[PDB]
Amino acid sequence: SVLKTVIYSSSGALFMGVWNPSSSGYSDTYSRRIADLVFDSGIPYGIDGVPHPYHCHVVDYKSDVTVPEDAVIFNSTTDTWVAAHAGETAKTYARIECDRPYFHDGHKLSAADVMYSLAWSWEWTTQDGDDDPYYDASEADWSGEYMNTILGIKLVEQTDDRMVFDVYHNHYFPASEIMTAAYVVPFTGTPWQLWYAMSELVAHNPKYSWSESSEDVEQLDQINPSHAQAIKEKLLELKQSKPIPEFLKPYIEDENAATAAYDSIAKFMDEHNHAVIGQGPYYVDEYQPENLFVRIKKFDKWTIPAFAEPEYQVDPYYKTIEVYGIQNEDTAILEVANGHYDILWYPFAAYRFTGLSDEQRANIKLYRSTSAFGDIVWNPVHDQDNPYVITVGDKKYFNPFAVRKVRFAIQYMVNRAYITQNIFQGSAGPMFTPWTSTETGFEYVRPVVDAFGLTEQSDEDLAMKLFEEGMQEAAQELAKMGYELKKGDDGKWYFNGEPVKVVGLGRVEDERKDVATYIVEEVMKKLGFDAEAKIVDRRTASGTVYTSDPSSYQWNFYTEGWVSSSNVKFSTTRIIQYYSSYWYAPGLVGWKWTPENTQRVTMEEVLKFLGNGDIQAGLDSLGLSYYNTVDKIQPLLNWTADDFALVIYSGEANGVKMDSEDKYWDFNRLGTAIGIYEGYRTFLYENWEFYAASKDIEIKLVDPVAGLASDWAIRSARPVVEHH
Ligand code: NA
Ligand code: NA
Repeated sequence: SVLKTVIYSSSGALFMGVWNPSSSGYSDTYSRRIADLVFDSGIPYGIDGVPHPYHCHVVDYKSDVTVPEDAVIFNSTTDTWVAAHAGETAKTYARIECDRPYFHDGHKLSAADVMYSLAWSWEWTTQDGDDDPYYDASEADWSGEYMNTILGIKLVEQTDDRMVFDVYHNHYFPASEIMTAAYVVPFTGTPWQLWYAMSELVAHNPKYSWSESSEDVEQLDQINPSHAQAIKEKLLELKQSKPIPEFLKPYIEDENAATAAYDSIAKFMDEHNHAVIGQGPYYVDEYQPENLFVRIKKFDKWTIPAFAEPEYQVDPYYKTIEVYGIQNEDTAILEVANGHYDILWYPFAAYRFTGLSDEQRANIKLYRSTSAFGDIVWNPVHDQDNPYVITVGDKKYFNPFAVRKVRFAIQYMVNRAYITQNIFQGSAGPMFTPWTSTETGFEYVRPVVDAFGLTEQSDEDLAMKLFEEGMQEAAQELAKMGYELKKGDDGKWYFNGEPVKVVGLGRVEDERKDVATYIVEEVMKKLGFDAEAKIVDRRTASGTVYTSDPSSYQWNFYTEGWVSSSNVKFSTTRIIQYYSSYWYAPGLVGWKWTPENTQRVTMEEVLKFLGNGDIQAGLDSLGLSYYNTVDKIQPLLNWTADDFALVIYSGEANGVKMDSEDKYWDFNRLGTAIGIYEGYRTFLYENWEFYAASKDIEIKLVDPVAGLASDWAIRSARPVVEHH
């Protein structure tokens, strides 16, 4: 049985990210779609938007429990397990039971794989001395605060088919017990021996990075055949010199079996020309980058995970799944409509599904996608000693988007109705924050949008008034430092006698090229800048914006697209992902908009703007449930989006606890009010798109907002049986 699938590709690239188990791995929807069939989560999100038991389930949950002396964390200075938090109160205790699937090379997953995974996170998030080679600045930003909430873990028991763990942590999510009890999932998708080899390769070979790509640095990629060769060499070196790391010896049943797994892993890598080993239902059989082609095959040792509920007890039918990269949308659609491929595994706008015959339409079924959206990210980079200037070698540039009021003005300059009705031909809706109109939170953060008077039509008078104030303030501060910023008689801005230049990146694959053109011609040029749209593909955009330092100043804005692969009832990541300095700020690598690097908007400043000087009037504008008085807001007045990000994501920040649902929603509202005012991202639109699949395929589990991007769809796909 063969399933033929299409992923929309660029001319040269199927993937926009890399296959690696760090937090910098699987950044993109293209790799993640495939990876979510190769790897199983312990407690995955379901199509209803909450976590569900699968490989793992919660056996016991209590709050406010003493951490015992046999619950450990990994100390990265000594590389030893220490009960560093014994005697503290843990907000959360959870006993979690796991099954033990087989990895794709053939050996069974064990508690050593789980403990390696956690040690790796504790190790690579901390710089243990100024020259620690086992450190990644991106990983620290991604995961550091998460790892700080973990007070201790204990292996209670391991049998041939079960693992039991006691977990102690400080996360309490007030609207969901399972999100509280399963905040730390004692499970992993990668065999420790392979991860050990990758860690040793990245630590000691400057050519390889978990997170970074540049001229002499490649971000580690398990599907890259060349990367796989380097990983295999390191793996076979470690098998001889140090097969079992000291810290893992307490967690290994059998040192001979652990040593033999090195050979099992190497033999798989030899057969398949890659390093991708998971414990999911499909193994990666072959990658042909020159053909934009992937083959994955059903793993004959995979079984329905022990704790799957009935809806998720699906046994993936298809023995082989072929993935074809196709670079033209119309061609992709016609190939599925004419029956040459089974699933169009990337969604397109309604207007692309036009012109099909009654027969072509009868041959397909459509599944909605309403979980994708688009925004502009600005590069606000500047020198430590100068808020408005960036030094690149011998040249100094004025960065207009380092001025808060310039970024804020653009919220009102853009005409989102024009973008949605013209560029997306009516197949998108105006969007102002990171919640789409098909998410639970939409009406909870809407009052923030109304507090700012934001509409689908532009307000160019307000935007021009804010822009001109921002530039006047900038020109005056720069004058005191000996720099001249002046509007010429030609209506253009000059900095030290030269035109202010900005470069916008759009995307060759889709309507984002037209978004970039719109921003360059109808915003940048209208504000008096020399502006240019550079149109690039996935790989270039990823490498320029996300995996290299924005200090190079080689882009000023980028047309971002984001997609959820799952329905999510309660997001804990919107503020940290989009507004905070922790994650994409603007990219994952090098300079970010941290309070150490740049001045950051505070809650008080936004409340004063929204209330025309009166704090209470500002709070009233935001529809708050708990933090709705001057007296209650007092401890939050100096918070930045980073504080809101952290209290939502980790459960606590600066001693303030997220201990009610009212507070969760207020933190999102207040976080979003800062995010709009600060204007590092200008949200534009939510996309309304469609997946297509053969009428002869039944898909039982369809995510109502993510459609076929959810691995539950292809896990649940099977031939129609009919005798009509
Ligand atoms: Na370290
Ligand atoms: Na390195």
